[PDB]
Amino acid sequence: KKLSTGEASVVLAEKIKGITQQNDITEYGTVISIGDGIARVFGLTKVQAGEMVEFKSGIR
Amino acid sequence: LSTGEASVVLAEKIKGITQQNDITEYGTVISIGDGIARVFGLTKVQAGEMVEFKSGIRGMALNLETDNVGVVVLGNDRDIKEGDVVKRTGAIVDVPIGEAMCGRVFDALGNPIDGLGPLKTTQRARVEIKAPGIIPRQSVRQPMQTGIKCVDSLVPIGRGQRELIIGDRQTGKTAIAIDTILNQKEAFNTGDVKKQLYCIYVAVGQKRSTIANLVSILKQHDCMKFTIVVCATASDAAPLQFLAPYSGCAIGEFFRDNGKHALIIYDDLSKQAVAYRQMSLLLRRPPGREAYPGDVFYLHSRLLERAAKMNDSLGGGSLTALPVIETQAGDVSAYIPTNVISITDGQIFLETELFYKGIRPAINVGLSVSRVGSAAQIKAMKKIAGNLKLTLATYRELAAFSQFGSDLDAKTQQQLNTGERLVEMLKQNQYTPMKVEEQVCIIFAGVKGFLDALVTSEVLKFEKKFLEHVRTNHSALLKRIRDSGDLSEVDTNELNTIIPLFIQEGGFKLKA
Amino acid sequence: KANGQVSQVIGAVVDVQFEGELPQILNALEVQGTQHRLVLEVAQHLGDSRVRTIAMDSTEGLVRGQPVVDTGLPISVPVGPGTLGRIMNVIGEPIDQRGPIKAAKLYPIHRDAPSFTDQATSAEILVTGIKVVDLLAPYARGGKIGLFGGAGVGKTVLIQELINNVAKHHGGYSVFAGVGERTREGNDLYHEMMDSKVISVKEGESRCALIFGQMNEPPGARARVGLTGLTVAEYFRDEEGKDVLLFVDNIFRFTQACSEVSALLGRIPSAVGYQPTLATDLGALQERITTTQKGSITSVQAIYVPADDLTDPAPATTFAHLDATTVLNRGLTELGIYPAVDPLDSTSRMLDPITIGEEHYTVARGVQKLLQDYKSLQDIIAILGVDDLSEEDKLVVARARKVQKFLSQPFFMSEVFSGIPGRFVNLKQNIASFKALLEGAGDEYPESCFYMKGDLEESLAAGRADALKS
Amino acid sequence: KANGQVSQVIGAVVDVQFEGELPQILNALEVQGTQHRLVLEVAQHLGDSRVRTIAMDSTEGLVRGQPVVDTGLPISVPVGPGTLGRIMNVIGEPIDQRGPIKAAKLYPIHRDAPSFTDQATSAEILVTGIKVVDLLAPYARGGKIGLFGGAGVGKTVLIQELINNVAKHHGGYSVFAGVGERTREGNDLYHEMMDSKVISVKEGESRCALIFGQMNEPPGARARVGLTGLTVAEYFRDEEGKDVLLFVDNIFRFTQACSEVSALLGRIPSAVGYQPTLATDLGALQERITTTQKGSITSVQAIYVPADDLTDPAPATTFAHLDATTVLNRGLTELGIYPAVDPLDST
Amino acid sequence: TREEEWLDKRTKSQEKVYFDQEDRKAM
Amino acid sequence: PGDKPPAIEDSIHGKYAGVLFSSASSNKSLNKVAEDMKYFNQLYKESEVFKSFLNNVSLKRNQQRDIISALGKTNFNPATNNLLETLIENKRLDSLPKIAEKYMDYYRILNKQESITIISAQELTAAEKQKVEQGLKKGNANVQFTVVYQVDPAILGGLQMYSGNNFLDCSLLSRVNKLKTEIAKISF
Amino acid sequence: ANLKQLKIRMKAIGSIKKITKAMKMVA
Amino acid sequence: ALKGDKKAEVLARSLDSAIDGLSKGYMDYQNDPLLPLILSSIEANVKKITTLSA
Ligand SMILES: Nc1ncnc2c1ncn2[C@@H]1O[C@H](COP(=O)(O)OP(=O)(O)OP(=O)(O)O)[C@@H](O)[C@H]1O
Ligand SMILES: Nc1ncnc2c1ncn2[C@@H]1O[C@H](COP(=O)(O)OP(=O)(O)O)[C@@H](O)[C@H]1O
Ligand SMILES: Nc1ncnc2c1ncn2[C@@H]1O[C@H](COP(=O)(O)OP(=O)(O)O)[C@@H](O)[C@H]1O
Ligand SMILES: [Mg+2]
Ligand SMILES: [Mg+2]
Ligand SMILES: [Mg+2]
Repeated sequence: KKLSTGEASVVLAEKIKGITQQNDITEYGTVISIGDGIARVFGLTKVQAGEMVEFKSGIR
Repeated sequence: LSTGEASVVLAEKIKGITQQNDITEYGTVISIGDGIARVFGLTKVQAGEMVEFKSGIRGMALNLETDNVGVVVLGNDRDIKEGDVVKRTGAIVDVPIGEAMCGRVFDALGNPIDGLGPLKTTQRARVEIKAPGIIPRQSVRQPMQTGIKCVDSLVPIGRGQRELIIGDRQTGKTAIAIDTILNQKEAFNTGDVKKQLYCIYVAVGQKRSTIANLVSILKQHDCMKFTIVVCATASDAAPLQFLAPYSGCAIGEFFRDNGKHALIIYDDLSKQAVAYRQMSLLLRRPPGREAYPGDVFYLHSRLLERAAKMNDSLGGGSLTALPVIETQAGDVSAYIPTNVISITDGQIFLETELFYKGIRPAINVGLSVSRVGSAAQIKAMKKIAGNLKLTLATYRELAAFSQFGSDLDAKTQQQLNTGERLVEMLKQNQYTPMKVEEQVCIIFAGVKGFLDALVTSEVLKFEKKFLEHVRTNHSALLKRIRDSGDLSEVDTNELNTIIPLFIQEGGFKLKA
Repeated sequence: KANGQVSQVIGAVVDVQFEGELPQILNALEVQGTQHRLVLEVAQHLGDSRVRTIAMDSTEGLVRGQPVVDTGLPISVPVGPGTLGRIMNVIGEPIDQRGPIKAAKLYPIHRDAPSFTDQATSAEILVTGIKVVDLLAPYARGGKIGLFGGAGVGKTVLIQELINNVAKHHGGYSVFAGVGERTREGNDLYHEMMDSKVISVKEGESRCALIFGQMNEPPGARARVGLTGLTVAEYFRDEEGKDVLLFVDNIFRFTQACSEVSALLGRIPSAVGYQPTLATDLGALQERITTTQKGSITSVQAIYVPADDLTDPAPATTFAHLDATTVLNRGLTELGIYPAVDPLDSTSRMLDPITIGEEHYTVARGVQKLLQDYKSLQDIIAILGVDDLSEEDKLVVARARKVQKFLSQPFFMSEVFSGIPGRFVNLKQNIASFKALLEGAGDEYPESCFYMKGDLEESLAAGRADALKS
Repeated sequence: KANGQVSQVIGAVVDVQFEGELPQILNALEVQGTQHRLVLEVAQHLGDSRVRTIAMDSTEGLVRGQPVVDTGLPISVPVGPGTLGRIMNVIGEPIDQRGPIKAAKLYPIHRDAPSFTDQATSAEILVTGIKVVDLLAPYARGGKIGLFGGAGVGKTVLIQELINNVAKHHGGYSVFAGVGERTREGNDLYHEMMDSKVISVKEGESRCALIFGQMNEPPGARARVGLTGLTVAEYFRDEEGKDVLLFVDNIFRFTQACSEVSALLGRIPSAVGYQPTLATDLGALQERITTTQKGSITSVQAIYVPADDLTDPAPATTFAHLDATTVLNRGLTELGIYPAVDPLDST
Repeated sequence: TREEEWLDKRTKSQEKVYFDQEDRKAM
Repeated sequence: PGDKPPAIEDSIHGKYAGVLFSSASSNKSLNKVAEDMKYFNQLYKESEVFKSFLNNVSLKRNQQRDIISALGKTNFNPATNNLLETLIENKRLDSLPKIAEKYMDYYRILNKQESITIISAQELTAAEKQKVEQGLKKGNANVQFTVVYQVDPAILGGLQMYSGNNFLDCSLLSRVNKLKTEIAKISF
Repeated sequence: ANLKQLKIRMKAIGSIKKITKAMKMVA
Repeated sequence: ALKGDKKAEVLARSLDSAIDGLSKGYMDYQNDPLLPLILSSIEANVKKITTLSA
């Protein structure tokens, strides 16, 4: 393979430290990359396809 | 200067030679293939910087990645191996410039391949430099005489513009360039610096045997003394073909910034795009439409946009570009030809049909156009050039009615015949440039309708005999047309009376 | 204090490594240590405190690890009357060598288009002096205008004529944004405006702004220098309720420049290699060029048609945004008619019997139907000829050619090429001249006189003069 | 010593893992433990002591990790009067069952083109006996000639006519190189050459060399067989100095062969799938076929037009390197005109 | 192979010839 | 040192090596992880079965975890243990050796000791070499270094030093070429 | 092969056949 | 000079000039024997040719 977008430095760093703190992984996610109007969010499990999500600023 | 004085200055110069060496970072090549070298480390390296390998060949660092560095081999990459050393020179790509460049043949990098001797030059300019702004430029108001009747009359080229020689293979693209270089030789002999035009010929992706024949012709006519030939053959690596156009362009900026006039001739640019495409594809870059890189338009635009007419504040210099484009089957709707047309000012369309029908130079005046227009032509030319275009326009229309036939009006017969004289008049052989004043006389006789008397097959020979007759007996007339550059009324009456008279004297076929 | 640093440099794309507080997208970053001021526009957040930007100047000379400063705001350019009559760069630097630019304040080149509730659209005829335009494709003051033309068709000279006829004698200000075109034309226009007194060195004058993104500029700059000119017009619009004349040179270079880097940015090429965001990227610019409650902008923008292929995605999407359209045809130029305005393809949103007078609408369609019928007869005429046609068809072909030739109008900008002084035609004389031809007022005189004339009366007087001459 | 080891086998491309002292690019490598010895030319250094090479013979039977010996030099083929009347392989092996070839030296098939200083014009017409050719596109001895034609248009038949009219009466040596063609013609040509007395087994005769890269060979072989025959011609040009007639069968196979392996080498495809190094690779082979001060090489090269599309990148780039051109049209063949030469396209 | 140009030239050619005579009568 | 590895790379092995160095260097320790990753490098090349294990990709995550635990649960810095667990979850076990090696590189960059290589055509006499040390020492005079010798050049009586990543040319061959070129371009 | 050019030449032949077919009726 | 016949001082002086550059940040050939050797030969020819305008 080449790489996985989910292998960000912020997420990998947490694993090496050994602390199992995801800050409510369910119902919440952390933006990993933004480009061309599409932003990938890590986590945010239990999100349905085609479902609305609210960002930190307030935009949907 | 006495021999002793020069020798002392020569010895003193050799004494004052400095040589400083500083710590230069070096890196190892992770991989090498197809002329692309991935270098490890070698940080703090500038984009486009020159790097030297173990063997001694140079390289250009184009891709600066956080992991490695993408280097292009500027030469043969057989000796390169994994782990070899790569030393950064610390200077962007550059080439030697000056007056000593005239009369030699160099490569894309600038090394002389003639074998005569080392290049004696001290000025080196960067290959890629930002083009002049808007203020430094100036309106083009000086004619660039190519020696061709159709060009100097219908598609005038002014010093500082950009004309595109577009055509198919074996359509006379190179013939036009050669005729121009030969025409400027006369102005070089006579002490008229305001009309001297240094010629620069950039050969990209061409067989050496052809370039060798090209140089011999220049020496044959003694036109190589003011010509510069840059050679980027097919065997040469793609970067060489990619830099040869910009390399020769830098040599032209020398004359441009020094108030001088230089003519640069870029050979087929489609071959450059293949090399630039090849160079980009091998770097693992995402390809664009037709497999070409996305910024291929910026390539030619950056190159041709440098040619301009500097203002008097910087010396009044000028750089004229004559890029060439080879078409596959006369399809100008392709990607690369369309872009070049939109970049240059005017374009010269070459037709294969006209070529085989005896129309040589095969020029399609219907499509050819120039932004400068009559602003470059001389007074004696603008007056006659105007009516010439209108007359030829009508003839192309009546061409179809000839097939219709079954009747022909008196005027249509004249206009049909008259136009035939002009087409037969504009024809010109290869390696036979004509003087600006001589064309005025011949083109004048055509529009006035005097050529309608003699048979068409005899108009071409009349041109030679008529010009020779004028040069001998009527020499003051030619001098006025040259010096003043205007066709006065006294010359009109004299010229209008001798043209019909001469046709009657000489032995020609008078029956129309 | 520089927070970022160069990490990757390939072509015109440059990546910056930030330690903290990444800059928002579209922000302007200042690289330190460069021989010339280099500005980077944030475009994408790749994660791990990485950002991919596009260089506005040549990336040659840069070095990995070079410090980069974060401004905290997008590229800001000087706005106000100080830019009037001065050439400005994509990043706001004066390239005219006349000194620094004085601006009351700096506005960002990125902003949201005005809402729909405050659109305040209005229609008002704009007499440009061109009879073929004022009749078939009338222009609306405050609406977009498109000049579709190929390579070397006469669209650049046409823009100069509109400036000579529209820009001058205009109470409000004017802006000229030239993106992607050759630099030679820029120097000519600058000297032209100077000689024409459109611009001058004396302050308080030169009610016209000039912006140039000529080919000499690298990618990214040509795609954003257009926004610089728009910001100048937006300032004159919002701050002052004054009609602004925005003369935009060929805009196809904008969408083209984006595609030049779209590949390196990671986007997948489109059907014709363009970026997938062509519609959105172009839409963001068109939506901003519109009239609002504060002021109005009459934008005259040209669209370069590569290879004379109107099916290209770039121009095809532009038609939907334009109010008035002017499609240039190459066939007319071959005949010598200028301006080579295509009467059938050219359309105008103002061409409505309710908007304009019924007489103006009637004469317009009368000419279109006349020419359309003549075009169909070309087929049969090629084989049989005009003689074999009926008297009805002969008259149609006769008047059609006379009207078609009469569409040719010589302007001041074409004097150097043709040698005939320019001429101005009023709307009233324009509608009356063609209306008379449609009724057969000039069917008697030869078609030769209905060529490069301003008014019908001028053609008749010329015809009578030729008679006494022979 | 067998310092290399097969890392991976992908069709005609085989990688070798070495412990140290990697071979230079274009060097020849020999795999051990396989009948019908396989030669591998170094093409790229992928890193980590891994080098990617191209296979000249069928790769079926190779095993990952199999030892590989490094010769340290590119493929060297025998040259000299021994090759006269002898058929050689892409790797210099004789396939005529005539015994070992007697060559004074072994020259490498990889060599730089002649410089600009060592170039000669040699503008002398070559009368071939064909009126249509001598009239429109008259060939000149010592210059490059190109025959463009589609599938089954008369390219091979025209070559046979030239050999009968020019090669036989020619005084100097000759070299025939077949690239991706039917082996039947090679056999028929060899027997026909013997019957015509142009070549014989007696030493001192057969002033003509034969090289064959017939279709039966896999990719890489058809891409380098030309260099083999070319090296035999350069010998007569530089060493012997006499005139040489380098008859080159359809060369599109060379460009095609490169494309067939380019994708395997990790190269990004070209506009229509060709390799990005088409111009450069073809240029190095074309720049070497030229006349110099030592001797002249009259090259008759056939170009196969894929799908009768002259606008294809492969044939298009070839026109720029040719002096005399003879484009064959299929429309003429339908009318019965032979040779189906296009006078308006033969420049 | 260009028949559109042939028809185009025939159109302009015959029209010019036809209207050229009409111009004389009109004058 | 600011929890910032020497260089930042997007490569697979580079990414993990950088994160491990930063995370390791963050709390207190860098040498502990260095010895751990070094052990894998030595074992990766000494034990053949271990190599096939990492290269194996068809093995299940649960199976890989059991084999890793059998190797050793102690004597490895927690950063190393957490790294391995991440690779198993991301199927990046095959990239283990590259990560190990790549990590040591960053650690070697932090190491101050450097090796300087001198290239000379003529053999360096014992007394002559002593003078070379004083020149290099007096040049830096603030960093210790180890000297290495290698004499197989093409130059004659020339000196060329390689110090990690820097190159300084004092060779006579460079002087000869410089003069012969300038004497030719006199343009008398 | 430049579909735009082919479609134009096809249009020309269609008109020729049309006018040619019409003249036959008159014939 | 590259040959034998009293080449020792050439190398010996080069070594001294070499260590000088190494001890310094840069390397300059102020003490190289090649330059004075060439100037001596050139100065000899200058004196030989510089006799009189006649
Ligand atoms: N005006 C001309 N008059 C007479 N012969 C001509 C003329 N132009 C070209 N020829 C002949 O055409 C051949 C060379 O054509 P030329 O090189 O000028 O075209 P080209 O497009 O530059 O070819 P290429 O693309 O291979 O470089 C020669 O045989 C030449 O004699
Ligand atoms: N209406 C016109 N008036 C004057 N010159 C014209 C006109 N149309 C074409 N020209 C010709 O067009 C050419 C210039 O084309 P141009 O207007 O500059 O196109 P572009 O807008 O793409 O720059 C000149 O050679 C000029 O002779
Ligand atoms: N001079 C010729 N005269 C008559 N028929 C010919 C002539 N040359 C070829 N034909 C026919 O043309 C066919 C194709 O010719 P060939 O050279 O074999 O094409 P290809 O290059 O595909 O091998 C031949 O099989 C032969 O039958
Ligand atoms: Mg040519
Ligand atoms: Mg324009
Ligand atoms: Mg065949």
